[PDB]
Amino acid sequence: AVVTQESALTTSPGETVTLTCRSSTGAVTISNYVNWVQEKPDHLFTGLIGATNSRAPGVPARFSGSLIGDKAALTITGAQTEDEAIYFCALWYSNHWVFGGGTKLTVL
Amino acid sequence: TNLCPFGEVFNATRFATVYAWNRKRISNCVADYSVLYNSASFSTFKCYGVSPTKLNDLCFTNVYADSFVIRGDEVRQIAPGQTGKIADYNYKLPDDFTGCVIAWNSNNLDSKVGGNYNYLYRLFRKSNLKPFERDISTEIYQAGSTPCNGVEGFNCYFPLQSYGFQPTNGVGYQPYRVVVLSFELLHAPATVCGP
Amino acid sequence: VQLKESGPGLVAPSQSLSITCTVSGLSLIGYGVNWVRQPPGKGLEWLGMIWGDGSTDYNSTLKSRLSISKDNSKSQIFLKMNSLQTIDDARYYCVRDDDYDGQFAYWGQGTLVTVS
Ligand SMILES: *[C@@H]1O[C@H](CO)[C@@H](O[C@@H]2O[C@H](CO)[C@@H](O[C@@H]3O[C@H](CO)[C@@H](O)[C@H](O[C@H]4O[C@H](CO)[C@@H](O)[C@H](O)[C@@H]4O)[C@@H]3O)[C@H](O)[C@H]2NC(C)=O)[C@H](O)[C@H]1NC(C)=O
Repeated sequence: AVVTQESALTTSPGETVTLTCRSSTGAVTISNYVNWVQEKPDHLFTGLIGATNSRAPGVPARFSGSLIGDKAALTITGAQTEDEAIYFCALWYSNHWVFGGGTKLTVL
Repeated sequence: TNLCPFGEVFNATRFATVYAWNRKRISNCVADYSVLYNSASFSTFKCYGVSPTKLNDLCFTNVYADSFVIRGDEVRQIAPGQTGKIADYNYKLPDDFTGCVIAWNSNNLDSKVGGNYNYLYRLFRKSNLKPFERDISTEIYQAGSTPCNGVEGFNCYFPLQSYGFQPTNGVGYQPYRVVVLSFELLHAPATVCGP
Repeated sequence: VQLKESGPGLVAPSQSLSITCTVSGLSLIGYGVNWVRQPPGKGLEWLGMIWGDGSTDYNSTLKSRLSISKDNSKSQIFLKMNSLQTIDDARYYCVRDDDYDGQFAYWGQGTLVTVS
């Protein structure tokens, strides 16, 4: 399986940005169980969303994900100066988890 | 001998959804848990307080039967004093709970090719859930500062999501049929007794 | 919740590899553990998987070499590799899941393994 993400997006604080995760094996369904993780400097990782919408109680409410068409997407509302990271989408295809190429996010 | 209708519980044609769990009243009958324990057809069999070995010679007043089907990894969230999405938004157990929880794998019954959009579960709740409380409301949950006005949109999410059951899922992401029994003794004379 | 692992660092080619991942202030019980590695200058790379009940699900092209085991009492997760290749150098993580239908939630600091 091959999954692809956007290389990088430019963002200013205040507005909303949508980050998608596209699979080349077909249209993403609920059964794919897309999860999202976060990259921080010094190689720090953190998970955000499971089951494509199951937000954790400690994760800030600005992070929300859903399915739009044939691609799973993650929505950030009101980006902050602390939201620069790299985001990876993990899909359940065949019998092995598949990671994405990563999406670097920059805040102005 | 009027045996308790346990067979229609374990072997029912269909079970209840996670958020809407069905409650059955058991009374004026005789049960036999030795067969249930020695069947060994259940993947999960653990509980506290009463023991399965000595459960036969015990008399109670009312027995409650509950049905719901969840994924494999969620079975540990049906333990006393546990916190999770299920234990917070769908089904909460009291700390002083007594009874036993039964779980067995059910891939061969609820998994369909292409997905099973039949089972659902509660996604968000405004507050926590009282023990032994059931919620059926489908009102749009609000996680912001703007009224939802009954229409889906930004910061306005459906409180229910459908599972994606499929025979190609993993071990812990497979349907699990779970039934939990509640035993209560009151000031009324005991009616449910052993053989 | 904190996760710590110890790695040899430098191993000769065609030699065994053993990485142990420890858990602090928590219990394995019915929680899955995933092993994910990342070569320098590249993206992530899935390795394997162990479930709460002991079942395992490995990478297709590495099932011949990989082997995952864990101990509930001592609260550790083991990863074993054989016949290492020069390309098989990366940062190795052990990843845990929480109780909100979200996998890949708790990660480790990451151990660095080089083969030469
Ligand atoms: C199971 O283990 C195997 C063994 O490593 C693992 O296979 C690896 O998959 C990655 C992901 O594709 C491979 O990395 C590729 O390497 C080639 C060079 O051989 C590159 O050209 C590729 O880059 C393309 O894609 C990038 C985006 O990801 C683009 O930015 C770039 O411009 C190229 O278009 C790519 O990085 C790696 O080579 C293999 N390893 C081997 C030995 O073949 C597999 O992924 C593991 N299983 C799972 C589920 O991950």
